[PDB]
Amino acid sequence: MKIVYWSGTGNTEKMAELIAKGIIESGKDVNTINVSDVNIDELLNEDILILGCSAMGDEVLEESEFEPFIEEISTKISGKKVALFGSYGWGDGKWMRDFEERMNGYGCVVVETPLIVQNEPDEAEQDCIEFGKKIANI
Ligand SMILES: Cc1cc2nc3c(=O)[nH]c(=O)nc-3n(C[C@H](O)[C@H](O)[C@H](O)COP(=O)(O)O)c2cc1C
Repeated sequence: MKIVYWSGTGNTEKMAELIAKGIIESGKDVNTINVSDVNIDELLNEDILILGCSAMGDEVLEESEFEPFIEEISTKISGKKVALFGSYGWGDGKWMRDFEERMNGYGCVVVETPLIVQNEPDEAEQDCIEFGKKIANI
Protein backbone atom coordinates (compact mmCIF):
# COMPACT_ATOMS: atom_id res chain seq x y z
CA MET A 1 0.00 0.00 0.00
CA LYS A 2 0.97 3.66 -0.24
CA ILE A 3 0.55 6.53 2.21
CA VAL A 4 1.05 10.02 0.71
CA TYR A 5 1.23 13.00 3.07
CA TRP A 6 2.35 16.58 3.63
CA SER A 7 3.72 17.69 7.04
CA GLY A 8 5.13 21.10 8.00
CA THR A 9 6.55 20.33 11.43
CA GLY A 10 6.41 16.53 11.50
CA ASN A 11 3.09 15.84 13.23
CA THR A 12 1.26 14.39 10.21
CA GLU A 13 4.52 12.63 9.22
CA LYS A 14 4.55 10.84 12.57
CA MET A 15 0.87 9.86 12.14
CA ALA A 16 1.81 8.40 8.72
CA GLU A 17 4.60 6.28 10.26
CA LEU A 18 2.24 4.90 12.93
CA ILE A 19 -0.46 4.19 10.36
CA ALA A 20 2.22 2.34 8.29
CA LYS A 21 3.25 0.42 11.42
CA GLY A 22 -0.37 -0.76 11.79
CA ILE A 23 -0.53 -1.96 8.17
CA ILE A 24 2.79 -3.76 8.53
CA GLU A 25 1.72 -5.42 11.81
CA SER A 26 -1.28 -6.70 9.87
CA GLY A 27 1.21 -8.57 7.66
CA LYS A 28 1.05 -6.23 4.65
CA ASP A 29 3.73 -4.00 3.16
CA VAL A 30 3.39 -0.23 2.79
CA ASN A 31 5.46 2.76 1.67
CA THR A 32 5.12 6.26 3.02
CA ILE A 33 5.71 9.00 0.43
CA ASN A 34 5.99 12.76 0.95
CA VAL A 35 3.64 14.49 -1.53
CA SER A 36 6.65 16.17 -3.20
CA ASP A 37 8.15 12.79 -4.18
CA VAL A 38 4.92 11.13 -5.34
CA ASN A 39 4.47 9.60 -8.78
CA ILE A 40 0.83 10.09 -9.76
CA ASP A 41 0.94 7.32 -12.40
CA GLU A 42 2.00 4.62 -9.95
CA LEU A 43 -0.17 5.94 -7.12
CA LEU A 44 -3.28 5.55 -9.29
CA ASN A 45 -2.76 1.76 -9.56
CA GLU A 46 -3.40 1.37 -5.81
CA ASP A 47 -6.61 -0.14 -4.47
CA ILE A 48 -6.77 2.29 -1.53
CA LEU A 49 -5.35 5.82 -1.40
CA ILE A 50 -4.19 6.80 2.11
CA LEU A 51 -3.84 10.60 2.19
CA GLY A 52 -2.78 12.91 4.99
CA CYS A 53 -2.27 16.62 5.44
CA SER A 54 -2.37 18.96 8.43
CA ALA A 55 -4.84 21.84 8.77
CA MET A 56 -3.25 24.85 7.04
CA GLY A 57 -4.10 28.45 6.11
CA ASP A 58 -7.56 29.14 7.44
CA GLU A 59 -8.89 25.55 7.61
CA VAL A 60 -7.65 24.40 4.19
CA LEU A 61 -5.27 21.80 2.74
CA GLU A 62 -1.66 22.95 2.38
CA GLU A 63 -1.68 25.28 -0.63
CA SER A 64 1.66 25.02 -2.44
CA GLU A 65 2.02 21.24 -2.71
CA PHE A 66 -0.81 19.16 -1.31
CA GLU A 67 -3.75 21.10 -2.79
CA PRO A 68 -2.40 21.06 -6.40
CA PHE A 69 -1.78 17.31 -6.01
CA ILE A 70 -5.42 16.73 -4.99
CA GLU A 71 -6.60 18.75 -8.01
CA GLU A 72 -4.26 16.78 -10.28
CA ILE A 73 -5.68 13.38 -9.32
CA SER A 74 -9.29 14.58 -8.88
CA THR A 75 -10.38 13.52 -12.39
CA LYS A 76 -8.80 10.07 -12.21
CA ILE A 77 -10.01 8.70 -8.86
CA SER A 78 -13.73 8.07 -9.28
CA GLY A 79 -14.69 4.75 -7.67
CA LYS A 80 -11.48 4.58 -5.61
CA LYS A 81 -11.32 3.89 -1.88
CA VAL A 82 -9.61 6.54 0.24
CA ALA A 83 -8.65 6.91 3.90
CA LEU A 84 -7.89 10.41 5.18
CA PHE A 85 -5.85 11.65 8.14
CA GLY A 86 -4.01 14.63 9.53
CA SER A 87 -2.86 16.71 12.48
CA TYR A 88 -4.49 20.01 13.47
CA GLY A 89 -4.00 22.76 16.03
CA TRP A 90 -6.68 25.16 17.24
CA GLY A 91 -9.68 24.25 15.11
CA ASP A 92 -12.19 21.44 15.42
CA GLY A 93 -11.59 19.60 12.15
CA LYS A 94 -13.26 21.87 9.61
CA TRP A 95 -10.50 21.32 7.01
CA MET A 96 -11.03 17.55 7.29
CA ARG A 97 -14.84 17.73 7.04
CA ASP A 98 -14.25 19.68 3.82
CA PHE A 99 -11.52 17.28 2.55
CA GLU A 100 -13.87 14.30 3.12
CA GLU A 101 -16.79 16.06 1.39
CA ARG A 102 -14.46 16.91 -1.51
CA MET A 103 -13.14 13.36 -2.01
CA ASN A 104 -16.69 12.07 -1.86
CA GLY A 105 -17.66 14.64 -4.49
CA TYR A 106 -14.95 13.28 -6.82
CA GLY A 107 -16.61 9.86 -6.66
CA CYS A 108 -14.30 8.26 -4.05
CA VAL A 109 -15.60 6.01 -1.31
CA VAL A 110 -14.28 7.14 2.10
CA VAL A 111 -13.74 3.78 3.80
CA GLU A 112 -13.23 4.88 7.40
CA THR A 113 -13.90 8.00 9.45
CA PRO A 114 -10.97 10.44 8.90
CA LEU A 115 -8.39 10.23 11.66
CA ILE A 116 -7.49 13.63 13.09
CA VAL A 117 -5.17 14.19 16.03
CA GLN A 118 -4.39 17.49 17.73
CA ASN A 119 -0.71 18.45 17.50
CA GLU A 120 1.77 15.57 17.84
CA PRO A 121 0.39 12.02 18.30
CA ASP A 122 1.49 11.22 21.87
CA GLU A 123 -1.58 9.89 23.60
CA ALA A 124 -3.10 9.01 20.23
CA GLU A 125 -0.27 6.71 19.06
CA GLN A 126 -2.29 3.49 19.35
CA ASP A 127 -5.25 5.13 17.59
CA CYS A 128 -2.93 5.72 14.64
CA ILE A 129 -1.74 2.10 14.61
CA GLU A 130 -5.38 0.92 14.86
CA PHE A 131 -6.41 3.10 11.90
CA GLY A 132 -3.67 1.39 9.89
CA LYS A 133 -5.01 -2.01 11.00
CA LYS A 134 -8.56 -1.13 9.93
CA ILE A 135 -7.30 -0.10 6.47
CA ALA A 136 -5.24 -3.27 5.98
CA ASN A 137 -8.44 -5.18 6.81
CA ILE A 138 -10.46 -3.77 3.88
C1 LIG B 1 0.10 28.62 8.59
C2 LIG B 1 -0.68 27.71 9.50
C3 LIG B 1 -2.03 27.73 9.53
C4 LIG B 1 -2.72 26.77 10.31
N1 LIG B 1 -4.06 26.68 10.21
C5 LIG B 1 -4.69 25.87 11.00
C6 LIG B 1 -6.15 25.88 11.00
O1 LIG B 1 -6.81 26.61 10.25
N2 LIG B 1 -6.73 25.01 11.91
C7 LIG B 1 -6.01 24.23 12.83
O2 LIG B 1 -6.61 23.59 13.63
N3 LIG B 1 -4.67 24.21 12.81
C8 LIG B 1 -4.04 24.98 11.96
N4 LIG B 1 -2.70 25.05 11.99
C9 LIG B 1 -1.98 24.21 12.95
C10 LIG B 1 -1.48 22.89 12.36
O3 LIG B 1 -2.50 22.16 11.67
C11 LIG B 1 -0.93 22.01 13.49
O4 LIG B 1 0.16 22.68 14.12
C12 LIG B 1 -0.50 20.58 13.06
O5 LIG B 1 -0.09 19.85 14.22
C13 LIG B 1 0.70 20.64 12.12
O6 LIG B 1 1.02 19.35 11.59
P1 LIG B 1 2.27 19.21 10.66
O7 LIG B 1 3.53 19.19 11.41
O8 LIG B 1 1.99 17.83 10.10
O9 LIG B 1 2.18 20.17 9.58
C14 LIG B 1 -1.99 25.89 11.16
C15 LIG B 1 -0.61 25.94 11.17
C16 LIG B 1 0.06 26.82 10.35
C17 LIG B 1 1.58 26.80 10.37
